[PDB]
Amino acid sequence: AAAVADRYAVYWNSSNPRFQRGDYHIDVCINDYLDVFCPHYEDSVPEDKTERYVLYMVNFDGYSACDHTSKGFKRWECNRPHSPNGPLKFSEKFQLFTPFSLGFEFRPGREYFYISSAIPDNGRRSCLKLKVFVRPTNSCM
Amino acid sequence: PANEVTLLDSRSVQGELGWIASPLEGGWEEVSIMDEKNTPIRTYQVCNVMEPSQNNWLRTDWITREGAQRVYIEIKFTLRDCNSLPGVMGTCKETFNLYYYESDNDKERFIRENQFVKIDTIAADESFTQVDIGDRIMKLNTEIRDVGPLSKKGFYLAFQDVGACIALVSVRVFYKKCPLTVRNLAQFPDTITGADTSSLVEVRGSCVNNSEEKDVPKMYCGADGEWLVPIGNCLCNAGHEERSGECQACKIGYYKALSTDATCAKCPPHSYSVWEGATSCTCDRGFFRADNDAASMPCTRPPSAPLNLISNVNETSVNLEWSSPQNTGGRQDISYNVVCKKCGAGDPSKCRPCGSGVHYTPQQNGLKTTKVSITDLLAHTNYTFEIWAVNGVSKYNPNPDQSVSVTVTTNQAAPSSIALVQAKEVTRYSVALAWLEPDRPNGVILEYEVKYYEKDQNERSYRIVRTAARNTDIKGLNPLTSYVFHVRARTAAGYGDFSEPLEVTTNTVPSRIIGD
Ligand SMILES: *[C@@H]1O[C@H](CO)[C@@H](O[C@@H]2O[C@H](CO)[C@@H](O)[C@H](O)[C@H]2NC(C)=O)[C@H](O)[C@H]1NC(C)=O
Ligand SMILES: *[C@@H]1O[C@H](CO)[C@@H](O[C@@H]2O[C@H](CO)[C@@H](O)[C@H](O)[C@H]2NC(C)=O)[C@H](O)[C@H]1NC(C)=O
Ligand SMILES: *[C@@H]1O[C@H](CO)[C@@H](O)[C@H](O)[C@H]1NC(C)=O
Repeated sequence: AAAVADRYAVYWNSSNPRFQRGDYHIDVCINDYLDVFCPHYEDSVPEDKTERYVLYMVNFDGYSACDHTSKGFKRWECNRPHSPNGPLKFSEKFQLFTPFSLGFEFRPGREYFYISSAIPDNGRRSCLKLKVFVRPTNSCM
Repeated sequence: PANEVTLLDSRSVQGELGWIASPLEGGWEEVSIMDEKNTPIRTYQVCNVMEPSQNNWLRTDWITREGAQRVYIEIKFTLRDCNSLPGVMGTCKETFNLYYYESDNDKERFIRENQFVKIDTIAADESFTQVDIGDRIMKLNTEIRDVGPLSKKGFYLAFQDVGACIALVSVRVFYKKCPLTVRNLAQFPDTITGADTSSLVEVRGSCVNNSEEKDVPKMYCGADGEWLVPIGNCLCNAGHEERSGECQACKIGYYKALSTDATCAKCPPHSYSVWEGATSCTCDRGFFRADNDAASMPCTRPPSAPLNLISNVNETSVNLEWSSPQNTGGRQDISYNVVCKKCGAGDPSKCRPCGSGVHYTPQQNGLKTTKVSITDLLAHTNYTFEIWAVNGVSKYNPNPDQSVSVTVTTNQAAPSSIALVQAKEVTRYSVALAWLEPDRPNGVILEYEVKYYEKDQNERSYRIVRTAARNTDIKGLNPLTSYVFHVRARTAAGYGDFSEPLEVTTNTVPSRIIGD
């Protein structure tokens, strides 16, 4: 395939080591994509023998404490573990300007944060989380 | 709504919507977003407002048209102001192009480069700005366009971006139909609209279970999915009424006689319907309806006996008068019949019918008033009368207590003549007479009167003798002399006619009273 732009892929389950010390982070350039994949299972699996969560984009202070409340914005629902064709996919473009009114904007050299709450609803002091650093233009071009 | 049928819904394509973008990268891009409904959804967006020339295509899957000919497209989107995009001088646009093409090939893999046909240029009514992002105002546009008449199994839709900054929130594609409905007790099927937005489709209806067609049921289907002004109707069969859009059977205790009747009514007085769907009511026990009839009209009964039977009598004539019964049943067709009889010590009802050439004025039968005058009958017999209270029924239940009887004893008049007077013994000075009772006494005979005189007009003396017995001895007469005798009878009404003259001449036979 063609590209100018890169896509970072991220599998969000708790099986995923990159999450372990709660320090998963990526460096992206502007107009790159991040693709978070949801946990997705075999048809023959009970929907409660199953990991599901809600993804939230939150500031530093709520990156620290695993807390979305009054911190950021709901972004995705990973609740559909038997998703018809592949896992449920959240795409994020790290663009300067949104064509969507209630979309999201990103500046170079700034840094951005994602966390999640489960559908098991447990109040966690512990959550799977992601820091994204959007590089300076002079590491990109 | 109930009149729109979806052929495509981007939000509803839960199995992920697979559309061809050309270019596959750097043009329309699918990107995750929270909608007006707060659902997380994939949508396409493009924002390449800084390049000199842009040509970005996004094309849907093949969309089967079903049977529709006029298809609507409703696009929800957001478009950003070129003012709010910094330093975009020359190239930024605020519109996008909308295309379709028809095809029976559902697996055309590659966006056609020629064959697409422009539906419209779509502009926004609420272009958005930095502030809206700031405050989380989602200025969401809706535009609808429509295409057709469509002829192939399916079509594709496309969107071309030439330099706007835009986000397609939803695409929904549909056609319109007039929904299944019942009008004037005819059923009309789901009907797809016609080829143009001004097309009417004529639809013939089917009479609902269970009803009959009056005028052929028809209705027109409007382009906007509203049924237009109908013509024709069906009527609910007898025993059924219209409720909702059905002909339901009449409730217990209710009936409907003809289809041309409005609704069910309840059974009128003294009739009942024990079954649902009743076209008639079965009259109650002892009740009936005349040949001149309406099943609407209540059932009635034979009346009671007429009242205050009041008799007047003249010598050989009875005048009668009575009053309306206690219970008429009831109806205005009450009449009376008079019945004559003859009895006496025969209390047992041993009464020959008297049938004769009597009247009976004015009628004797089917009588409307409460009076009747009987004439031309025999003097000293006990007649019996029955007066019968009748109506339009009672031919269906007759009975002697619908009548009251007067046994009446007639008046008396002066008797007939005797006809037979005989001389039993003749002496020189006496005539012994004997006679029979007159044929018609016409009453109680009180006495008899004998009138006699000499046959010769010269020296003639008229003499009279009275008696209770049917015989007498006229004494003291001239011997060898011819006499004439007449006899008459008397009742309280007067004298009968004198008998035919009896001529008797005294002889010379010695009187034994005289002796020696
Ligand atoms: C859990 O996440 C793991 C990785 O952390 C997923 O594993 C990847 O699955 C993809 C897509 O099928 C493969 O292409 C990768 O190579 C896999 N990596 C590994 C290490 O196996 C895994 O599928 C996720 N699964 C569920 C069910 O949540
Ligand atoms: C008409 O009717 C009566 C019977 O109802 C006849 O005789 C009557 O008999 C009763 C005694 O049982 C007496 O009072 C009288 O002798 C009669 N009744 C009346 C009211 O006078 C009677 O003879 C009949 N008349 C004729 C002409 O046949
Ligand atoms: C008896 O009455 C009838 C009818 O009213 C009448 O014609 C008849 O002359 C009457 N006889 C009399 C009054 O003696």
